[PDB]
Amino acid sequence: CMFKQFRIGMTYALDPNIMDVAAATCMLLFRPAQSISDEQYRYCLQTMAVFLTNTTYDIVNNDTIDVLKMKLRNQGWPFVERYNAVEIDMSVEPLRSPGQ
Amino acid sequence: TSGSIINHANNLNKVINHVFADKPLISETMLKILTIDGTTGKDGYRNWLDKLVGHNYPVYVEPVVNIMNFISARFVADSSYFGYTNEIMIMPNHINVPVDDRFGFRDSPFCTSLPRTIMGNDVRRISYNVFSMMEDIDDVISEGFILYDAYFNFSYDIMTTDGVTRLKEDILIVTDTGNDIKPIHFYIYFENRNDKKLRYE
Amino acid sequence: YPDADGNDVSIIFSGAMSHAIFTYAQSQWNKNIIKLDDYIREITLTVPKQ
Amino acid sequence: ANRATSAFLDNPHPVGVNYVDEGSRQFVAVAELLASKLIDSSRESDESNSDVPFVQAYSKFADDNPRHLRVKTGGKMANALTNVIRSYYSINAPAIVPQVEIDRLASKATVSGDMYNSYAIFNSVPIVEVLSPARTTVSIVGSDRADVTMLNTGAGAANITFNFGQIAETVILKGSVPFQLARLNQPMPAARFTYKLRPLDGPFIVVLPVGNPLVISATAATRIQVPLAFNKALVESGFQTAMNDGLFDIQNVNYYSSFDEFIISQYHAQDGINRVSTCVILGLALQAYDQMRRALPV
Amino acid sequence: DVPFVQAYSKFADDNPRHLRVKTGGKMANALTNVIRSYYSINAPAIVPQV
Amino acid sequence: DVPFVQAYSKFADDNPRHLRVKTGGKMANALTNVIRSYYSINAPAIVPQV
Amino acid sequence: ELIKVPTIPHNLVLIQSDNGKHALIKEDLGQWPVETGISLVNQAGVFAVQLANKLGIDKPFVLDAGSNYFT
Amino acid sequence: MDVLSKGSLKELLAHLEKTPLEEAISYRIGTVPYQNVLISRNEYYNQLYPDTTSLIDGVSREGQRNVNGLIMSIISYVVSGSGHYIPNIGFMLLRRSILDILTKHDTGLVTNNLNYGIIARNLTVSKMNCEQRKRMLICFKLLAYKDGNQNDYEIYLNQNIPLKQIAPNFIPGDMRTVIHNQDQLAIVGIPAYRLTQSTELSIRDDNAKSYKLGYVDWYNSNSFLRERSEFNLIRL
Amino acid sequence: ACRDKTSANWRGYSVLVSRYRSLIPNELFESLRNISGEYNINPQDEHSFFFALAQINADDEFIGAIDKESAEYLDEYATLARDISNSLTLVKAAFGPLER
Repeated sequence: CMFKQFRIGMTYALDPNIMDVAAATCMLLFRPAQSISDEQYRYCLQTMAVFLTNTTYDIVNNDTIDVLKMKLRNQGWPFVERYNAVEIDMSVEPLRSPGQ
Repeated sequence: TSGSIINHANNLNKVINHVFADKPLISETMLKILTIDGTTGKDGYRNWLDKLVGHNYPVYVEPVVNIMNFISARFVADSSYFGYTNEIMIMPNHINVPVDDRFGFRDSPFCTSLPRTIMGNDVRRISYNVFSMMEDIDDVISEGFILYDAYFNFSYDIMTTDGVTRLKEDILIVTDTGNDIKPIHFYIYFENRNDKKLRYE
Repeated sequence: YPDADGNDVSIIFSGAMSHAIFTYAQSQWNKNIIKLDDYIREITLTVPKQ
Repeated sequence: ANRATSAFLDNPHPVGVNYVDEGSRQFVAVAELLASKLIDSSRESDESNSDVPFVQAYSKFADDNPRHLRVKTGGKMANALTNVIRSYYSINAPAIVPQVEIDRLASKATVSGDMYNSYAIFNSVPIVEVLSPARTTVSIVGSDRADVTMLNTGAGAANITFNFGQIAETVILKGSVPFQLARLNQPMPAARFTYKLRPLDGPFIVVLPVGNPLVISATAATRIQVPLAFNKALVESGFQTAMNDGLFDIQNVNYYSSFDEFIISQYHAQDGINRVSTCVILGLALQAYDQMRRALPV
Repeated sequence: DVPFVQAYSKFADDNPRHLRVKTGGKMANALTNVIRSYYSINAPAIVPQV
Repeated sequence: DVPFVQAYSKFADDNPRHLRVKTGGKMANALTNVIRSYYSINAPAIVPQV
Repeated sequence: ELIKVPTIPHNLVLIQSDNGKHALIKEDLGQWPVETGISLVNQAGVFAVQLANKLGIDKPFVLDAGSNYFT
Repeated sequence: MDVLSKGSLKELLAHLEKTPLEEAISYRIGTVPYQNVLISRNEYYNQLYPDTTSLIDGVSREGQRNVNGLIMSIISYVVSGSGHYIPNIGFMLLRRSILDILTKHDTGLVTNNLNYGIIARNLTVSKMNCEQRKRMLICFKLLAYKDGNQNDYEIYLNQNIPLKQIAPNFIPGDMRTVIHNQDQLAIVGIPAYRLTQSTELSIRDDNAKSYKLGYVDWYNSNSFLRERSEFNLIRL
Repeated sequence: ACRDKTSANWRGYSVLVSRYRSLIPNELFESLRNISGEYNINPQDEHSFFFALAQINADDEFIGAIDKESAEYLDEYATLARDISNSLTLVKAAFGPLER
């Protein structure tokens, strides 16, 4: 939250379980979209597709984000998008220093 | 803004702590509803209060609301009934001010209204905060002024006998870190006009 | 002997280098020695207006 | 030759020279801030069916609680605000309010008395002089939009000299029929409806052909430094109220339809930059006066 | 000056220095030139899409 | 801006201000008027002795 | 329940000088401290409930003073 | 600084008793008053700022050696903190205090045949504020009562209604009027909070602001510097 | 459950991020803008973080609107700045140009 340049990543198992999907959806909901990269976004979509839809990682490889979103929406999964975080405007009182 | 969020969080905790202290304001029936998920009673009430902020729900005005509102209005409007006033006047003895003479008090400290003009000139008015920071107070009190922008608590004891009407303590205290007005307590005495001793005092 | 501003001036027989170094050190510390009233003025500029 | 000048630019009376220091300017800014809170509190009092918001606002403004039997004048702040307005208009005003009252009222709120942090545009047309030859009749009507009507009864075409002063920034000049206008020592262009001119680059000459009269409409804009809280809508309303209330009834003064005419007339004096700052402070006082009087009618 | 510094930072994407005159930065530059482009065809229209 | 603020504060008895051109304060005003007075007798004497 | 108030709270005292020349009637509603720098209305609300407790009007009541008389 | 700081009639009259006439006058030639000049105010405008030099600007100006020049110098000192340049006044009048010049017959100065309207016009009474107007009328009343011209003082006040409203309420011969007077006459003083170190447009306004800003420093650091010179010396 | 815990406990974390930011001087913050990185979190840790989301009170830290500990911690950097310049100049004068 303090530094925009930092990022959040994950690594799931070859066969995702219900916890892997739970972890993936918790990140896309309650973490800044500026922290999750495009490549991490596709991986989070892929691990959800492998569990919710009957498919393996090799099949969903070379699949674009739009195709993965269509696959999950048809199955009935609505959590397929990233959410941006609002910027809170902060000031530090000067005291002896000039202030920031 | 970070300031608004910090202010909201601190004020909310103060309300919750005060509400749940001694006898709780909220009955046990509402606590059971708010603790169904598993959160504690304090936490469940705290989240509900946050949601209600900005509500447009109409709330009916019960009779005890009106009674307290009526008393609160009279508290502000008629301050002298309850022992506090909004302004005071400090004058030297040699300056003659018009005072209330209905009660037959010797050197009555009461006036019908604080004078707008004395000796043809408007009385200087100084706010308490400005007066506290004044370092030339010795020159100012020579002429006389009116202290305002503060609430002054005062008490008086009416004495049946005759004597010098004086304050219990000194008027002001002068320190390095500002000035202040000491607590006001009046010893008011009834007046015999032909007592030369008490007149000279 | 006394100076015009009340300081005491000592005339002695001393070395050229020892005099040069000692008096230069005095002048360096002296420009950082100021009156209390001037110090208060500098402090007042840093603190807020009230 | 005949000379025609704008009515509102003739004989600007001297403005007052008091209550223009930093302490007095802070008092005017405080008065405007407290007057705005007075209007807002009355609206909140009407909405919430409680007089609590209005009591707090009136207590700060007037240093006394409202009473049902007594009248709501506004306290000592109302008297001081009226007195300073009188002193600003003319130098013959009494200027009676003391400094100890000014300082005590500026301490109620913490607002800077800066009067140069913004600007405002005043749409008054300064026509200093319109020199006309014999047989040609020139009439200037209006201040916000100056219509100049000229016609020549002579045999040949005449030259009419226009002077718009050196203060206005731009003047847009529209005629009823296409006409030719050019600066001094410049070729005359083809007749056209509209002209955009900077008043600084010398006097202008308009060729007046023989025949039907030519009516030319002028519009000007001038930028004057004003405080941030300046509001032309409120200032103009306060100007009318003060004139209606007799605050400007002082001997040997001129009167103006609106505030913009007043500020441009004083700008165009022999040394007009002296009076602009005093006039600007008067405008902010009138804005405070308008808000206070609407909340507390008398 | 905190509320103004905070608002100017959002408008101009920079914290002003004391000596440098504050004018609005890139947002002021883009807005001023786009205004010119609307008025007439002959205007340069030199604002990039990025 | 630390070196400039210290020098300006000593020069102008005030710190540099945002949204306000820095001209030098009262020291600049006094210096500009005495320069005018030096040139000609016709120029007025405006700066007081205090 | 609905409580019944027998007596009226006049809250009055009479103070007279020893020689008897001067007398006055004073109403004593108590002393309430007021703190400056914060909103007065919020302090008034706290004192309003205490004032109502003193006068016995906080809870629903009906006045019965009809039998307080003599002939 | 000391004269402008006095805020009561008692303090002002006490100060004038202890102050010699040397402090009222100045030894700097200055410039001729009543001159339309252009001054530099770079805080606000790039162009030069017009103004008119006056006797109440706070800067020494040339004055004549007649009685009027001496009176005008005294009044300027009271209302602006600085007097005018009157050449070769003489040691006899310099040792006398200001009040004796105003309210005594032993100074050898004939202050009769004085026109208050002419003096007020020369001092630009239309430009001075309430406190400066009040101080000027105090000097006029002292001069009028000493020479037995109380009628001419009343005539002057009748012609000038704005000055009549704010006229001082004391009588020069009566001490009771002085002690009970409640006028405020403090041009400068220590203010609550502070005042910005910024210039003003007018010559009078800027010079007055320079006095207010420097009063705080003068208040703290004057006792020792004055004492060093006062020690081992006899007062005039 | 994740959403309910998030909505109830977001105020404390928003205040916590502000308090941490107030401990950093402006010069140090500008340098950290150059660096970049990515943090890898195990899926079990992320889900357990939102599920068992502790509440941060931070009420006794603030006296009114002033945090004494943060204000005092920022101030000691000014002492550090004075020491850095003092030490650097003294070494330069004592040793002069250095040759290897």
